[PDB]
Amino acid sequence: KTSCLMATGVLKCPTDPEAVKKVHIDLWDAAAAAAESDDLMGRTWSDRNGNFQVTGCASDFGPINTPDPYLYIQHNCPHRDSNATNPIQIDVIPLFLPSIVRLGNVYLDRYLEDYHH
Amino acid sequence: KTSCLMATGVLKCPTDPEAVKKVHIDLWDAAAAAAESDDLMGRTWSDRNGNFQVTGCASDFGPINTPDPYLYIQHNCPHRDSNATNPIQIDVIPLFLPSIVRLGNVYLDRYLEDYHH
Repeated sequence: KTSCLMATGVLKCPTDPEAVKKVHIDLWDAAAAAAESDDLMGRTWSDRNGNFQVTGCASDFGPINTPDPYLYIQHNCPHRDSNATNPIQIDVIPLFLPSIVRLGNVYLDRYLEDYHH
Repeated sequence: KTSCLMATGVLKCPTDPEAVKKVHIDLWDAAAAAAESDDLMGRTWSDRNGNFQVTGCASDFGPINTPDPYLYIQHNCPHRDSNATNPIQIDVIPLFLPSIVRLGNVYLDRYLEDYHH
């Protein structure tokens, strides 16, 4: 049994709008990681407007056999306070095709920790 | 300088129409391979209708600094004569965004060698 996921969105970088373009985005499966299998479900790069869509499938086995999808975003958008450009991990709800995950505007100049703490 | 490519199409498998679904497709850069760098530009999986689109960027350096894109298709479509299910490599024209490569119907039950020879 294999389940597939599609995530879409539009990258925003208010601190440097050029940094929304040509951004490397990976859809990876933490369950596959636990199994030491290829965990890269899908890979895309954002376009000139910051748009992206990435679709991947996963088939897991053993104790953890439900796919656990994440987005890994490597980018050069300077964080608004610190000018950090740290990779951003998005926790993707476990919602599989025919369902599609539309993330909307994805901001690269602010991190989850900023607010959480 | 980085150039990006998008390839789209619809997988067909006349010998087993189920085999168009959930097919792993990689967009890779032979120039990056020559440089021993990550050569995987993009990765997608076909949907329930066999549709796919994959977008990737590449930035090459050294003697071979023009990206040289290919599609690697791993699938279970039985070849019409032999029942082979060998991976299919598509030679992608060096045509980069804003240009998009629309491949149309991509048949998985017949190989380039069949005719060529």
